[PDB]
Amino acid sequence: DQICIGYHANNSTEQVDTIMEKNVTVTHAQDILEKTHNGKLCDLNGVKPLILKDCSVAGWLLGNPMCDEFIRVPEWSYIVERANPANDLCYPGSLNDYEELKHLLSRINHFEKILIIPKSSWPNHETSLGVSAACPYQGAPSFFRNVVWLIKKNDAYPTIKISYNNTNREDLLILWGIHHSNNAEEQTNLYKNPTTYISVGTSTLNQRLVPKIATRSQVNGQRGRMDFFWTILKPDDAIHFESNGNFIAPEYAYKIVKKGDSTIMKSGVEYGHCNTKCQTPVGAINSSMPFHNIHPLTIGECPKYVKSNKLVLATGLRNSLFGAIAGFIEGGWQGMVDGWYGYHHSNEQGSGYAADKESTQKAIDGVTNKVNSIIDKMNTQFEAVGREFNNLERRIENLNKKMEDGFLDVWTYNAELLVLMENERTLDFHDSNVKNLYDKVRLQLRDNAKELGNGCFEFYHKCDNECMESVRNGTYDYPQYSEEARLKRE
Amino acid sequence: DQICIGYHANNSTEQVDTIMEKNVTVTHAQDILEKTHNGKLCDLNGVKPLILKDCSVAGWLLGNPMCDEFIRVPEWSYIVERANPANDLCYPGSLNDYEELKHLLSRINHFEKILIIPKSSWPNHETSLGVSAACPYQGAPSFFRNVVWLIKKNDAYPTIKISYNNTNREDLLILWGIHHSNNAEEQTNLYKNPTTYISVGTSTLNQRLVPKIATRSQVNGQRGRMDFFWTILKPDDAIHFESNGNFIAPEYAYKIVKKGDSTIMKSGVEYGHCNTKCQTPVGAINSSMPFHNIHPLTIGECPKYVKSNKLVLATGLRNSGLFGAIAGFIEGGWQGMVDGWYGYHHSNEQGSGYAADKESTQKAIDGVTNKVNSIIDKMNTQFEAVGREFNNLERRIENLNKKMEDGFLDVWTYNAELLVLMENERTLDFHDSNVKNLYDKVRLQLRDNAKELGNGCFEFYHKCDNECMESVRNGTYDYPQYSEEARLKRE
Amino acid sequence: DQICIGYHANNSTEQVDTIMEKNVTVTHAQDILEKTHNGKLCDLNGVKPLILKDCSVAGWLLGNPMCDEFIRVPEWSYIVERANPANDLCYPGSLNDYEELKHLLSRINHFEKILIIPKSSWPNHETSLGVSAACPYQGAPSFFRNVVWLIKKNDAYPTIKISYNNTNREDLLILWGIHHSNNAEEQTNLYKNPTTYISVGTSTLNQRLVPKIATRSQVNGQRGRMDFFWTILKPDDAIHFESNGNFIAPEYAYKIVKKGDSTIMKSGVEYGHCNTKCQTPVGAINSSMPFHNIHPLTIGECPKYVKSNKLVLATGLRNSGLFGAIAGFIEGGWQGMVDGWYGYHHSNEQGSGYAADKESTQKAIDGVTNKVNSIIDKMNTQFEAVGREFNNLERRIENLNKKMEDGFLDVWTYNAELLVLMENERTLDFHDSNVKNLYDKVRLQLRDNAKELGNGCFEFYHKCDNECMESVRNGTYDYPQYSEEARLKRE
Ligand SMILES: CC(=O)N[C@@H]1[C@@H](O[C@@H]2O[C@@H](C)[C@@H](O)[C@@H](O)[C@@H]2O)[C@H](O[C@@H]2O[C@H](CO)[C@H](O)[C@H](O[C@]3(C(=O)O)C[C@H](O)[C@@H](NC(C)=O)[C@H]([C@H](O)[C@H](O)CO)O3)[C@H]2O)[C@@H](CO)O[C@H]1O
Ligand SMILES: CC(=O)N[C@@H]1[C@@H](O[C@@H]2O[C@@H](C)[C@@H](O)[C@@H](O)[C@@H]2O)[C@H](O[C@@H]2O[C@H](CO)[C@H](O)[C@H](O[C@]3(C(=O)O)C[C@H](O)[C@@H](NC(C)=O)[C@H]([C@H](O)[C@H](O)CO)O3)[C@H]2O)[C@@H](CO)O[C@H]1O
Ligand SMILES: CC(=O)N[C@@H]1[C@@H](O[C@@H]2O[C@@H](C)[C@@H](O)[C@@H](O)[C@@H]2O)[C@H](O[C@@H]2O[C@H](CO)[C@H](O)[C@H](O[C@]3(C(=O)O)C[C@H](O)[C@@H](NC(C)=O)[C@H]([C@H](O)[C@H](O)CO)O3)[C@H]2O)[C@@H](CO)O[C@H]1O
Ligand SMILES: *[C@@H]1O[C@H](CO)[C@@H](O[C@@H]2O[C@H](CO)[C@@H](O)[C@H](O)[C@H]2NC(C)=O)[C@H](O)[C@H]1NC(C)=O
Ligand SMILES: *[C@@H]1O[C@H](CO)[C@@H](O[C@@H]2O[C@H](CO)[C@@H](O)[C@H](O)[C@H]2NC(C)=O)[C@H](O)[C@H]1NC(C)=O
Ligand SMILES: *[C@@H]1O[C@H](CO)[C@@H](O[C@@H]2O[C@H](CO)[C@@H](O)[C@H](O)[C@H]2NC(C)=O)[C@H](O)[C@H]1NC(C)=O
Ligand SMILES: *[C@@H]1O[C@H](CO)[C@@H](O)[C@H](O)[C@H]1NC(C)=O
Ligand SMILES: *[C@@H]1O[C@H](CO)[C@@H](O)[C@H](O)[C@H]1NC(C)=O
Ligand SMILES: *[C@@H]1O[C@H](CO)[C@@H](O)[C@H](O)[C@H]1NC(C)=O
Ligand SMILES: *[C@@H]1O[C@H](CO)[C@@H](O)[C@H](O)[C@H]1NC(C)=O
Ligand SMILES: *[C@@H]1O[C@H](CO)[C@@H](O)[C@H](O)[C@H]1NC(C)=O
Ligand SMILES: *[C@@H]1O[C@H](CO)[C@@H](O)[C@H](O)[C@H]1NC(C)=O
Ligand SMILES: *[C@@H]1O[C@H](CO)[C@@H](O)[C@H](O)[C@H]1NC(C)=O
Repeated sequence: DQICIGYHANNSTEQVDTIMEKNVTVTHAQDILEKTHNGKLCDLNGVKPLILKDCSVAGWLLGNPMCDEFIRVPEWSYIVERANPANDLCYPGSLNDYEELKHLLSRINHFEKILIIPKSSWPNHETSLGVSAACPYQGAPSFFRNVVWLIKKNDAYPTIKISYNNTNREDLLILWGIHHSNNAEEQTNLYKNPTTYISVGTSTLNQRLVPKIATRSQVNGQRGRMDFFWTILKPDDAIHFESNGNFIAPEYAYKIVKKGDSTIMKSGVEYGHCNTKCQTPVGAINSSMPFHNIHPLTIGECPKYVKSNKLVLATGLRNSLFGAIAGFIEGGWQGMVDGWYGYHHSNEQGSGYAADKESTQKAIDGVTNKVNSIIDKMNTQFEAVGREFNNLERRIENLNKKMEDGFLDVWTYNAELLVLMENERTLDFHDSNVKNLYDKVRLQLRDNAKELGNGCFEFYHKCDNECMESVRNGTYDYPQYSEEARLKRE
Repeated sequence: DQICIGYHANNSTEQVDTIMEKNVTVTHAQDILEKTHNGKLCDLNGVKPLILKDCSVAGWLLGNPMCDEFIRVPEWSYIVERANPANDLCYPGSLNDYEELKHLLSRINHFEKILIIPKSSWPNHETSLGVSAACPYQGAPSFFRNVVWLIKKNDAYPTIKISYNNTNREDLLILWGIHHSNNAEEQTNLYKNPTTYISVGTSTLNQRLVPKIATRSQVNGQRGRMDFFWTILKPDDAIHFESNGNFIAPEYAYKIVKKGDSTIMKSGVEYGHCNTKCQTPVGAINSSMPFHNIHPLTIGECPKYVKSNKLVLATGLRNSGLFGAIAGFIEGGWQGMVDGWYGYHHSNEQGSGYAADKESTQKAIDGVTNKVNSIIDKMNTQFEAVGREFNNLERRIENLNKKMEDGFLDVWTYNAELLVLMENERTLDFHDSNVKNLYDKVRLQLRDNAKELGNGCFEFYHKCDNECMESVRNGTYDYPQYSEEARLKRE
Repeated sequence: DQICIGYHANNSTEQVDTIMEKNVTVTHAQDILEKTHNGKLCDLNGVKPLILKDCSVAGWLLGNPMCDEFIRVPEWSYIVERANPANDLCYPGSLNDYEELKHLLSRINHFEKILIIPKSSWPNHETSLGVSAACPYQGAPSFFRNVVWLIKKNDAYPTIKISYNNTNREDLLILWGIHHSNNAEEQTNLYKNPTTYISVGTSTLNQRLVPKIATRSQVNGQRGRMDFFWTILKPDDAIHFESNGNFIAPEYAYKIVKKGDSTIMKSGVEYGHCNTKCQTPVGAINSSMPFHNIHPLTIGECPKYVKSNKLVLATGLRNSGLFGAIAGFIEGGWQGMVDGWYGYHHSNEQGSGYAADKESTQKAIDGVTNKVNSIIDKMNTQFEAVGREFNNLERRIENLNKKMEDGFLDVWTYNAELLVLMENERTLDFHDSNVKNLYDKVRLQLRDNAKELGNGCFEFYHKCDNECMESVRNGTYDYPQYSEEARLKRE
């Protein structure tokens, strides 16, 4: 002789945060943040990266004799470099526009080394005495591999005139250099002429260099210096050289065969023989969630980065404002396993739990729609990129550093605020549905039943399981049971 | 004998989107996105722009013999330049700090050309014979028109000392240059002196230049090069020149008569003899909408730019919820309902007809109207993109500039879309509650004198004419006077 | 017989704004925007700042004879410098990499000046004739105090070879310079040799300089120029000099003893004897509010800067979707009620008095405060502006810097105003729901023993005293015990 309505409860212990409350327990939830990595360096889509162990970019390109296992390299997906490489320019000096060169290296996937000037093209100079103790090889003085140090022969240094014509179909990378001597006497011992120069000219290049003879402090046990330069040669251009002395000549060059997407990564983790689709300087990520907090700089197809600790979305009602879930209904039911809103009946034939599948489905579609919307709306988000600056560009370096942290905080704020508000609306949405269900039954049985305070109703007239289906379907005939009602209400 | 409550509906098919639902049909809506353009270039508030057809900025300042239609130029509003101009420095070379000069040129709206150093000032050098085949004019050798190339006369090149003292009350722009020779023999053929120099000095400038002699590849048929420099002279300063050879001397200069706001646009569209108030590289914009999606770079008064495809607001009821009235115990709207969003249908014995609830429609009208205005005002301040240029060796800075401007357009696009989704959700429920409140207001006044059907209508126990049913819509329904009569019929 | 329902009211006149409506009057509201400053410069945390009165950073480091008040300085917290320092570089010239030096100075809190090259280490050269009328001192020619201008003694200028080794366990700052003559004749008078050079070399430095001789315009009273350079010498490193003319030798250097956080401020305000925790160029702020609108650039712990004019958070309900309770079906509030926000008034035969409801006012107060704290917590991290300087030929980079920090301020301003406007709308709803939810509880329990009247209160046909009728606030009522006589009470 009773019909009652309620909601479904379970053993869940998930907890979400709203604007006005924290640690609220819900029946069903799913996390959307990734916090784990494998702690290794692994292949990107089946292509091994290029790992420069203890060499800088300059040491590899100029051919530092100490680390020369990189004489020939296959294709690479990205470049890995340590924080402070040990083997760099061995003879003290510098490389002009070092940072601008490394920006070019981030868009190249393959190099090919070719020989452009054989050593036989220096008949009137000495090509075998350019060794130095600052660049040792197996305990003996040596020098760089891709360049030649020319000194006088038979007490003379005739002027040099040479040219190269690019006949390939790709661009070339060329490097040369100049030497700064110590004193006037040392200048004549190496190159006979007392005043020297170097001039280089292409279709867009025009240069002249003069040595600086002065006194400097010892670096690696030497007081001399060497400066290096580079350029890109077009497929049908030519380059011309001319010098009197202090010249470091090119021997080998690089062809740019494949152009693509890559990065230079600073890390110290070991190679681990894997395959993956997302890589970070601290490890690899394998997940399908839309957010992660591992590291700001990544390569590949990755989830977006936020500086958060947790991000949980609620997909169920409050576990056990229209005042229905908390009030008029003390708590949920464990017996109603199937649905989310349902009925409980008390009858002479028996009792049981029944669920309203129609209203249950409407809620599932409504919330699943919302969840897929949050993933979509955050598709476009700031992606960090690495840039480098030298010691006299501190102003620009600071400007770059603040711009990237500025966007990181904006998107972290947006993600955290969005989760908080949608966790609140979901809980109100579930509450409203149960309130509307209560009214639907109430309007049908206008006077044939009385309210019992809680969700239950007690019937004036006697009925069996049949008209239980009538009320829940809405097919309750008020005039049919109009009699047997006034008699009870005596 | 019977009264009922309902809401207004029509035949519109406009659709909007909320956070929880998509393709929801509404009675009324509003669009806030502009997606059309003229496809032409027009005057900005009545000032014609300056079109450099196949001529670069450098080819216009230094007078390239081909770009001779720009000798005299009136006032302009903005400058239009093609992507890859054909006519540029004809003789091979470069212009120092080209990008910084273009940044300065974006704040100037008029110029005037004056003759600072007449050609009679050089009586011991050859003013003619400075032509070349790299700069042709009507099939004959020529040279830049705003500078002069000086060559030896009578096998001698005396040293030059000259000065100019600004007295025009406005700033001046001056250009000069140096020539690099091919070989040693060429140097003596033209200038007669083996070693040369150029020195220029002002209150803030101290410069010395030396030619470089080397072998270079052919460009435009010539292996020589020419480099040019520029400076700005304050209203009462002076400039001093001294040279031994290889000197390209100034002849004309520009006065900065007018200053203001301008820009340089890269486009290929054609002039349309029209007028406008907003201009984009792809066309002009006529609209009053808050947002647009034509192009990120604009000039003039313009709506804000977003990278979206549709933005529709909702200002009406859902057409055929949280408060369970619009689609709950009220099944649907009334087609015959006009003159009001919410109202009552009356069906007494004297007659039957519809009616409208005044002062319930009006509050909803005022409520939604203020919501729209607040959204427009809150988005007045938005990031505006501006063009900048960098050379081949500034790739790191150029990359940094591009990422900054794309980052801000992503943020503001996210803000605009989120606001529209949320306010649409509130508006739908705002209409839902107002119907529910009206339904409850009648139920309390009526009390037990009527029996509620359960569909949104009430059936009167006591017979009541249009006068007392008008009193229900007054809210002056007098329960006691009809209370006793309804009793007897109740049984 | 009567027990009505109502809500608390007072005489407040605070106003808040929502999305739907502006100037809503509420009982209690907070303010979270600070708008006052003292207008003086104070000590940051008990450390007085360094105030350069009429000098520049260059004038202080290279001792300008006028700026002799700053010969020895104590530890500072930040540096104050006027807009256009009058005393700067008495002898016309320039300082190389000026802006990069100032950026380095922003992370230093203390210097110590030491002597490295005594005057006695210059025999065979003249050390007392290097004075000029451009640096006047007490109306008699003088020169910078940290460098020496060397002139020929007898009629010769022997070459110089000097070296210094850093053995101080701390980094050093060293300055030197070169002099550009006016004429060949003037060159021989000061230094006998006609062709000169300067060579400087460290572990990471390799430089060579040559004078430029030309005619220039008069700045101050002189046509000569001087160029100065600087470097940082790491511990256990040496610097080597060599020249034969036009050399401005170092005499004093600065040690870097304390590193930390500092800044350089462009202000014209005056020093007042006070200490603070936040400092702006306009004044000092002393408050606990979350936001402020004084100035973008600050130092110390400070509220976040926004560009708004008013940020008021509503905390109490309005004073005399929308659940119909507060403004409808309950006309106005109660002035007499003071104990809580919501409560029950009663009128028994014995007397009439107001009462209060706990567990309801408690949850409303608990809810509102949690919302306020979460707003403040969510704004913990926000963009903070820093100062940077660029010279005259870096206009593109300077414009880029301005647009970036302007864009971030508009983004964070938008978030603050949007967050407030939405929570104001939600809060006024929250009180409305509580009023109606209470009304359901009382109506539900008195199912038929009471006759609802529609004004918010119930009339019991039945009679019982304060022990029972008031016993309904506790939530305990026995329907059966009073059902019989209520049923027997019929007409
Ligand atoms: C105290 C003293 O004078 N000692 C002499 C040695 O010089 C000392 O040791 C070297 C390592 C430096 O630290 C010196 O500063 C120091 O005083 C001297 O060794 C030779 O000194 C000369 C000085 O100019 C030079 O450094 C020599 O360098 C070589 C080298 O690297 O070993 C020799 C190479 O063959 C040569 N390569 C050529 C010719 O292409 C170069 C070249 O000389 C310079 O690099 C040019 O800049 O490097 C160094 O060996 C010793 C003689 O063996 O005599 C000691 O009395
Ligand atoms: C050597 C050969 O096979 N051909 C000779 C011509 O040179 C060839 O054609 C020219 C266009 C270039 O491509 C050369 O590289 C090529 O070998 C030669 O023509 C003259 O060549 C000289 C080379 O220096 C020079 O280019 C002359 O060009 C002019 C010019 O630009 O038009 C002539 C002008 O009158 C002169 N102007 C002044 C102020 O004197 C300029 C100027 O001297 C230079 O630009 C300075 O850098 O040069 C070109 O006519 C031909 C005649 O000698 O002989 C062919 O055998
Ligand atoms: C009309 C005329 O010719 N007047 C001569 C004076 O020059 C005039 O006034 C000076 C201030 C300048 O404005 C000149 O451009 C102007 O014509 C001349 O005064 C001296 O002129 C010389 C050369 O032009 C030089 O500036 C002198 O400057 C001094 C100074 O400041 O007083 C003199 C110092 O002793 C000297 N210091 C050293 C270390 O030598 C420097 C000087 O600048 C150095 O030579 C470095 O450049 O400063 C200036 O007094 C006057 C001399 O008798 O003759 C007038 O006929
Ligand atoms: C580099 O080699 C190219 C390629 O052969 C040469 O330029 C050629 O010049 C000849 C002369 O008429 C012509 O075949 C073409 O103008 C060029 N060749 C091609 C295939 O286009 C020249 O030797 C060098 N070019 C430069 C610019 O130095
Ligand atoms: C440019 O000429 C003007 C006008 O002669 C110079 O300005 C001053 O003019 C007054 C007026 O007689 C005189 O004191 C001098 O002729 C000038 N004095 C000064 C201090 O400049 C100006 O000198 C000239 N420009 C320069 C820098 O030489
Ligand atoms: C500055 O002087 C110090 C102390 O004399 C020098 O350091 C010594 O250098 C020599 C030669 O390299 C070594 O044998 C000593 O062991 C060093 N002593 C110490 C305490 O480091 C230093 O080299 C000098 N500076 C320079 C760059 O010449
Ligand atoms: C929420 O619950 C977790 C789990 O114990 C706890 O660590 C955290 O402090 C709680 N937060 C609050 C505000 O109680
Ligand atoms: C990623 O994780 C999934 C789930 O365990 C697994 O099936 C897949 O093999 C993993 N891929 C890699 C490359 O580790
Ligand atoms: C909404 O309507 C658009 C346009 O008619 C259609 O392309 C889209 O698939 C619809 N979305 C859904 C969820 O039906
Ligand atoms: C711009 O649009 C309006 C209508 O929006 C139209 O009346 C007007 O003629 C158009 N052209 C100009 C120049 O305003
Ligand atoms: C309706 O109410 C108004 C009071 O606002 C009154 O003036 C008017 O006479 C009423 N109409 C009828 C028919 O009673
Ligand atoms: C709200 O009231 C203030 C106080 O007088 C007034 O300045 C402001 O204009 C009012 N705003 C509106 C929208 O009425
Ligand atoms: C700021 O104001 C408070 C409260 O009036 C006061 O106690 C405090 O001393 C003030 N701070 C300073 C630095 O004067």
